[PDB]
Amino acid sequence: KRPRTILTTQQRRAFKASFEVSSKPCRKVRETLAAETGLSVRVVQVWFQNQRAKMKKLAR
DNA sequence: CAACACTTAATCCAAA
DNA sequence: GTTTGGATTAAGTGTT
Repeated sequence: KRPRTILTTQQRRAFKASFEVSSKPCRKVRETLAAETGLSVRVVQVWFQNQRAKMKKLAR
């Protein structure tokens, strides 16, 4: 395994913000989010994946 | 169709 | 001695 991630507020601010606009960001966006936050692209993809399921279950 | 790309639902697993 | 979410795995779908 690889070590798991922890986020700056400024970084989470960034992710939470972009999710406000598309729940399903395309790759060229994910790419920008990586550069912005200094993170890997995969992390971006899974954070969106995880916050998506979080919401589908609340609306049950 | 070949050849990859991406989602979804469920789960593992460690940090909080 | 519970709650939160990040990462992983095995099902799907979608794009080109």
